[PDB]
Amino acid sequence: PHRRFEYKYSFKGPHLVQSDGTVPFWAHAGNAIPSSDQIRVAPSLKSQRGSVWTKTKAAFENWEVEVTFRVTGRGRIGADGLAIWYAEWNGVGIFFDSFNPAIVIIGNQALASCQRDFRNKPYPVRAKITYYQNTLTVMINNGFTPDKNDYEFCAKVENMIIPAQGHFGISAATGGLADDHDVLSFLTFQLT
Amino acid sequence: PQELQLHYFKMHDYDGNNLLDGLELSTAITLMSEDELINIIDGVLRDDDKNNDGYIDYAEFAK
Ligand SMILES: [Ca+2]
Ligand SMILES: [Ca+2]
Repeated sequence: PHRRFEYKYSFKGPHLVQSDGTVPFWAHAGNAIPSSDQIRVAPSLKSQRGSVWTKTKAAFENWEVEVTFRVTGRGRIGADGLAIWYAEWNGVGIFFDSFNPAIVIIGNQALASCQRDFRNKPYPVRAKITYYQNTLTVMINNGFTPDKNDYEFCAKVENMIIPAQGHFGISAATGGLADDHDVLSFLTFQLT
Repeated sequence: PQELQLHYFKMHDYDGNNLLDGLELSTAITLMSEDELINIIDGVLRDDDKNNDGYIDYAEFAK
């Protein structure tokens, strides 16, 4: 299909944050910390929660998001992970569950998943999440190459019905164990 | 003059892909309210994004 880049549902560096500390077109809450080249959605502190989400709802029949992120921590084991979502919760989340690691599609029940280590990788991890003709597909570049087009399949759910309008967002959290959860970019495309 | 035009096209092409998107335009435009920013960006895209891909290419910029 035709892809149209949708700026109002997207963020990226190298001038990600405005002078007043805000990300254009997105709200942030909790412990999320914007910076010029990434948003630290939850830092490596105990018991953190942070989120960033689009101020506008999108009403795209079909769409694709490309999210580039790092999850970094001192442990061979970390927590808790991050979630990429589309929600009116009512919608769908793609949960990167560190504490495994696995990547899980959850609708609102866990519908499908893959085992994939997305922590402490030499390059940013990239997730391409596509909603096209009621199929939700998750492709992952697991951070071992800098080729933006080098994805491996993770999981897919056919016959998925999600809200006709919704916000895009990212959430992250930590517990007793704590990684830095950084999102470098979130790029949204409408598909026709 | 053509050099100037290309210089100014590339000025805010921060990712280097030879396409200007609305986030790059947001940096070019900029404290202004978000709705004013949206109005300006949406204006540029309406004026100039002839193939409706969400990008201004050099042909679309130069017009
Ligand atoms: Ca560009
Ligand atoms: Ca165009």
